Amino acid sequence: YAHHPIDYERSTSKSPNILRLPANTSDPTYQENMARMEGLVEQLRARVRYVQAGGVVPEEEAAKAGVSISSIEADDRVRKLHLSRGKMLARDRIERLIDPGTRFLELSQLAGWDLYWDDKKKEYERCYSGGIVTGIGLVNGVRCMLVANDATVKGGTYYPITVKKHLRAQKIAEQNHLPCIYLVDSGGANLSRQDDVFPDEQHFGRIFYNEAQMSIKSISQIAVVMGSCTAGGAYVPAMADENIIVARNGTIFLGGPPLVLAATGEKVSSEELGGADVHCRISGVGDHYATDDLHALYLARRAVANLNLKEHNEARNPTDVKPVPPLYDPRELGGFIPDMLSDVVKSFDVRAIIARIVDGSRFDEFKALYGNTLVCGFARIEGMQVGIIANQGILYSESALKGAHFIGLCTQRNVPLLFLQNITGFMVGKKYEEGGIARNGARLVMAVSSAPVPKVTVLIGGSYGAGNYGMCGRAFEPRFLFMWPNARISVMGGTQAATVLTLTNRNLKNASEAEIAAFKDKVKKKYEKEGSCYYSTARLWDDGVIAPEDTRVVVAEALRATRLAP
Amino acid sequence: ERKVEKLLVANRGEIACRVFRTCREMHIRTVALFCEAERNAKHVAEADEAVCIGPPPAVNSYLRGEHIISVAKQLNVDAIHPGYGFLSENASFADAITRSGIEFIGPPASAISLMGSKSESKRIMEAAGVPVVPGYYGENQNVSFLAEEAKKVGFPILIKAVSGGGGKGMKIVERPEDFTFMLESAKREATNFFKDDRVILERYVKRSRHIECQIFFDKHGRGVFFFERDCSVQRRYQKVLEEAPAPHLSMETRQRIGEVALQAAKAVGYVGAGTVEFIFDTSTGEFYFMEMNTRLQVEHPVTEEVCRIKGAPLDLVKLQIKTAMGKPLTFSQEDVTLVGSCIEARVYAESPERGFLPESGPLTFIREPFQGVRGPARTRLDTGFREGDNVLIHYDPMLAKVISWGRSREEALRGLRQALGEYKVAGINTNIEFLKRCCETPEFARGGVTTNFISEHESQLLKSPVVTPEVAAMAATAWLLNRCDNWRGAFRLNSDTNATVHFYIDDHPVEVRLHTEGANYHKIFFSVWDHDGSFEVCSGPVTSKHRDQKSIVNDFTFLFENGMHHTVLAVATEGDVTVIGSFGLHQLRLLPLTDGFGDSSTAGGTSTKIVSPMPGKVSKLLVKSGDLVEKGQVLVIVEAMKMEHPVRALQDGRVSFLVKEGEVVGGDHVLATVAEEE
Amino acid sequence: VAGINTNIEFLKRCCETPEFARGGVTTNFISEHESQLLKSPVVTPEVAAMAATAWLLNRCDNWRGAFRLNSDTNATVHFYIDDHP
Ligand SMILES: O=CCCCC[C@@H]1SC[C@@H]2NC(=O)N[C@@H]21
Repeated sequence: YAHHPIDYERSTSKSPNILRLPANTSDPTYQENMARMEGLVEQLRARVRYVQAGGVVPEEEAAKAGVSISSIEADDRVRKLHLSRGKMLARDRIERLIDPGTRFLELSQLAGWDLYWDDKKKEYERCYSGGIVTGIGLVNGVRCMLVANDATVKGGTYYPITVKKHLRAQKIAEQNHLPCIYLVDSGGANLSRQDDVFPDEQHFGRIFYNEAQMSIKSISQIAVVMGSCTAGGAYVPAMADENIIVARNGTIFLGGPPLVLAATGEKVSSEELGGADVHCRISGVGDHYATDDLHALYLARRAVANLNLKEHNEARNPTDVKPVPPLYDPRELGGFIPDMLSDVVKSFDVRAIIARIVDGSRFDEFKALYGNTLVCGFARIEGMQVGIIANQGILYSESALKGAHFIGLCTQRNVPLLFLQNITGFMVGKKYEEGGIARNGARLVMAVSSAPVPKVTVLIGGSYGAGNYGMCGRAFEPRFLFMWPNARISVMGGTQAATVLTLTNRNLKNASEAEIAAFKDKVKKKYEKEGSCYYSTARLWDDGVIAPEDTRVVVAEALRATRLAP
Repeated sequence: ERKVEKLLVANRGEIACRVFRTCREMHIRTVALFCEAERNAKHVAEADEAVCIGPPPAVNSYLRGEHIISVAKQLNVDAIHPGYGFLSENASFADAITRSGIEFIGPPASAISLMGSKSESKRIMEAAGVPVVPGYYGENQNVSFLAEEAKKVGFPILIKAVSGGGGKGMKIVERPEDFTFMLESAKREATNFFKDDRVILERYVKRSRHIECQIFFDKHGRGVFFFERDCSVQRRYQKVLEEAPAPHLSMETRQRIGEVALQAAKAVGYVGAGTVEFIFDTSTGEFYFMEMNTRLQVEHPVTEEVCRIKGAPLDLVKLQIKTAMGKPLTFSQEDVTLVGSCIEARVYAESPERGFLPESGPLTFIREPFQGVRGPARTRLDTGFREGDNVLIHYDPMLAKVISWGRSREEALRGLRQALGEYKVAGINTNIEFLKRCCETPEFARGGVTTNFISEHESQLLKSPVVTPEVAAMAATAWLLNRCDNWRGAFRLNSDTNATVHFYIDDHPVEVRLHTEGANYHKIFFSVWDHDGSFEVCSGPVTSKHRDQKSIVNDFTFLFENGMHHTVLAVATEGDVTVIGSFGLHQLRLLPLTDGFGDSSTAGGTSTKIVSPMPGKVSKLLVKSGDLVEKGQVLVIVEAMKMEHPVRALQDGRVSFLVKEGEVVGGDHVLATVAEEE
Repeated sequence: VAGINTNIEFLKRCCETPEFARGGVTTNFISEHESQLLKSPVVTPEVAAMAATAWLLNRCDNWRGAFRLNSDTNATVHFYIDDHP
């Protein structure tokens, strides 16, 4: 009918239905939300600074961070003493190591935030980081995993949060075939929590297991020995394609200098006990002997160069690309996010978020009239086709069917998946249970777990209960996890668990007010005591923590990380 | 005297580049000024340093005179030239510049303030003794007073009224000895137009032609009037085309125009360059003062072509800097002699077919006329824009000025014709076609045109060439090829190709069909408006693969069967196809075909809309009943165990509520009927 | 000219301040005014800003595509002006 184009015009124009046009009006509601978000990011963006240069914050105005006041002078004294030795006490080794003008990720940050409670009731162990810093680095045109042991040995070298971080880094590198670089500085072991860190599985032995399984798959790895690595820490220099020992302060020992005493205590110099022995000794241990920190870093870079990965990365990830920005300003991402601590769940939207994040502000909807709860479709993220699952409302059987169908197509055509978690939302109606809802949930989870597609999840907010099993979860092998500040990970019910557990717990009929004070308030305190900031990341649950505004850049880092894969 | 090494400019545009250029010859520094952005503009690429001033609105930019003065003081500027517009006429700014110690370029503040009010200015000229036609004498105290001064103060009778342009009291009563009709006419004018009963009498002129002499003065009491000018042609008080040598003007008169002009300028006191404007009636043969401007005009380079001083080319801006230098003149009124004739025309980025409304858009391709000497004529073009620039809506629409100096008027007018034709711009409609129409058919080559000359010939003008069916053929072909490989590598079986283009010419859609026979991409045909023919087409290099807003600009060749051949540079976009060639310029709008492609739902939506589940308890409805809902806002929010679960209906049309807040409703209830707006 | 230091700054200094526009200069005219001459404009702190920025960009993608977490970027340049870093 008076309409005869050739699909384009209708396409390739600034007026295709594919795009999205949710324009906000900045009203009170927007302000209430936008403002809060701002109230939910300032310190997130801040604590980072405090742990960075940990314990030395000369401004002394860090009231925006709820961190307790710490003895700045002690940390400054320790840093001065350490830097007088001739080694750089910072993450400086990293940004010296990575090529200028390139990107970085800082995979796990704020690790071990106020984790352990000391004997002093008001004092926690001052683990500003997990004892290491981990991030994806691009060296000499080669993408690599960077792990650096921090010089914080006051509490002890490695904790249940340190070895877990190291093992997570090793698993990520092995999955993605990114070579690792380890910067080694250790105080040995922790002889206090040794039962928690040495024996059992997924412990310090699995590091040695991984450093051999990698070299089986011919994924070369490199370690730099800046200081002592004793107590089983001396095997990494031994199990290494290339290793670096600094001329003066680089030391490697299987038995400590105190250990020779009380067992043939003919004590001699710490150099002769296994440290950097530049005298043409009989031992052929340690590939590189470098006179200075810069010399060692330079030789590490030079060894990284001769791996032939530059051609493969350059072919797989195009270095010269034209950035395509979204149609709407990314600062608006905080506004559509609702507020917090609201008796009844507030309202929420997804279209706006996806239209703000994706390229050209576009989307490819599958069936949206049907199973209106769940959202699935294709997209574009900086030159790469992506699939997104974002959740909105209370799940039905049909939503699970649609999810299974989408995941089937994505696995069929080798399209990566992105997850945006939300509430559990399993209806409890008797008719729904009689309609085989459990079978359809199983249909969804089977497809989720069976998918060989790389998978990344990011918390939008309100991910509580067994609903994440429908979409995705840490136990379903997501190659990366990141989080927004307004996140709560809890039991099958965030608010309802309060009501349900109020009924069935040794409660007399009378004393109703005192009981609800003792029951409902207490369970609310329990189920929102956990949050994005503490229960997560600090314990390497969903290790990555980010800002809602800069999500697309992070996801693009992740996707470039997962295309060197076999 | 005071040395000058730094020059400051206020305004932007053609004047900025002009002031900047001569400056190079005097070997003086330059400074540029620009609004938000506006940094790619040419003038800033011509100066030595440029400073951003602030927000686009003229209140925010180029009007903060105090901020400009403070910035100039920080730069230790020597001189400032305001130019025309913005702070061109503001005595406070000039006084502040004088207090700061910077040499202001132009008249003193006293002259500007005095000429700001018309009443005090005309008072000054009346005291000076210059023939001035006043606007009023007293009031209508007595009806016999009208007969008393009718033959006294002003024999020509201008009855009119105290105010209002109706003027039915005039009756065009040019006959003196009128006493029984003038009073009746005035009394019938008073009816339904009472206003104030005071009536003013003046001289009435049948014809009007505008004259404006130029003048120059140092600060050491010495000056010399430049040659006269004509501004008869103007539409809606906007200058269109002007001539420095007033054709049909006796030499003796020229001389006298000067003596009158010098008297007025001396009386008020004046320094620098300025222009006195007159009003003239051919029938009376006398000139009467109308207004003067204490500011450099835009028409300065025009009068220059008809005046030489000591046999050397004259530069008007040069002297103004030398006047600011404090040096005295070197020539009397005599050293200046006229030589030849010249004409000028202004091009405006407006649409003649429309209500002369300015348009803003990127400048795709700008042809530049030959600005060199040849034959018996000199033709020049001055433009304040270049390729890749974009017109700003805040500024006035002004592209370039074209001037044709010659030894005789004929040569000058003829020269322009060809030049006006040659200059070409693609991207925005212009009045260039209008000006050429103003030059060909009107027999104003004689030289006699009145102030209202444009008004009567409006029927004759506003006319453009008819788009021949052939023009569609080249225009249609370019859009395909300048977009894709249509007709390139095409192939079918036992058949022949076909591809069609729809043009929305005027308010009627136009369809053109193109097809081929044989194995030839070369041999092509056409059928538009039931007219069929054949032609061949050979393209050029392929350019602009990115096909951005500028899209593709390529030359084309078309060999039609009859025998002709054509060359066409086509910058085609989805919105329109522009073809420039010997035919001229024509832009053909492509039939628009867009209408929410997807969301095209005419469903009635009678019932069972935004139904809520069993728990119900609707509340906090934020939509008004009977208001259009195309975007999917939250029509109703129902709560089921803290489940807001907003429905978010996207059905277009107004929504009618049958429920109220706080009312518990049953499962799948008809909360509202979302129906098409009827 | 860029690439080698020249005396062009000297000649301009010889032309501006010395009042030799009068036209009377002796054979030893250069000898007495050596204190006045041999003078060049002072490098303002702004000049370092454009000069420092160019070296990065005119060498690599510094500040191009850069990104960190909950922080902001930083990059420094060291100039050996005169004998003082
Ligand atoms: O409309 C009424 C049904 C409410 C369903 C609430 C769902 S069922 C599973 C999950 N656990 C809760 O406590 N609430 C949600």
